[PDB]
Amino acid sequence: MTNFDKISKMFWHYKDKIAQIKQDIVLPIKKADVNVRNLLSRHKRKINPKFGQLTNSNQQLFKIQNELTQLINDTKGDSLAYHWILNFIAKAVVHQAETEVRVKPESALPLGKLTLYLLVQFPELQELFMARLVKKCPFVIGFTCEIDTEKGRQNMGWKRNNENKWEDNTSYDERMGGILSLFAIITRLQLPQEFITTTSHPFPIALSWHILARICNTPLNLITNTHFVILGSWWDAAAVQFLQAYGNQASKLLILIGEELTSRMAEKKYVGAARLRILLEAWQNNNMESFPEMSP
Amino acid sequence: DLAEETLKIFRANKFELGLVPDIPPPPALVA
Ligand code: PRO
Repeated sequence: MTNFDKISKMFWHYKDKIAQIKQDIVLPIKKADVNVRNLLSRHKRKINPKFGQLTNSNQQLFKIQNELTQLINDTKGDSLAYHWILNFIAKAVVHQAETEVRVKPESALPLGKLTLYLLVQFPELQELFMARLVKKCPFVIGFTCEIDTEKGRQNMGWKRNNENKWEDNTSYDERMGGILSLFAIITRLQLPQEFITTTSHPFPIALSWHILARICNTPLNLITNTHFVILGSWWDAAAVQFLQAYGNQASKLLILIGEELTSRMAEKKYVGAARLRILLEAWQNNNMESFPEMSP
Repeated sequence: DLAEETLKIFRANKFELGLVPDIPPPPALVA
């Protein structure tokens, strides 16, 4: 069972943290001196292109890791600049998941590897990153509320198309799927050899169990197409490794989301539910896919 | 610390909506 008061408390903890990020970091930098703002502008735009330069190549991954670490280290003495840049990185990584991973899901693999590396090299990033994930995509911790009211829409990460028109369903769903794709990857990657003996994985595979369990425990009147979308994005990114981790228990939970949850919502004809059932069927036919291994 | 009811659920051949254990099973409960 799931205690939804504690998940709600966890949601509003990260929502309070987003608010704390704005007051204690963003405005200080807005009210700050010019020579430092220019340096951070030079650094801000020297950093942003790196995420797009990732490819399916490990050699290229290691290059981008190194170059981002040198740029973050340029601020390590300066707490306000250091936390401002990590907040920026956390935003840029989520934005990449919302945009590039959306159109090319397999690009979540290199990006997740890069993010996991940054999360252990610079562990102040963990709370900044998780706060940004929860605010923009509350499915990452299994939070769900009604989206009939304007306040509920906002909590669940919806944007405005204009004044009093919500962003279209496809836009929202594909953004959520891309973000969750990235997080899914991270939970099923192992730490690099440089950290794995010394450091706990900061976002381990247990967190994928939480997502599936909590959605399966969510009152069905709150389930929407987006739950099925993010579960399918999750599946393409991590189902193979989830089965490796939890075996028969993973299998029971995959059956629960792919057969039972889709069946119970069948009359809604959610496009995401149809795709999740197709993924279940591929697994049942010993044809489960995973993203191709990265090349040399 | 795992309740007997949770152990029973992990022993079963299925989970049910609303009753999935929030915390993943330890290795001892994976076949
Ligand atoms: O740990 C406990 O207290 C649960 C209660 C039922 C049996 N075991």
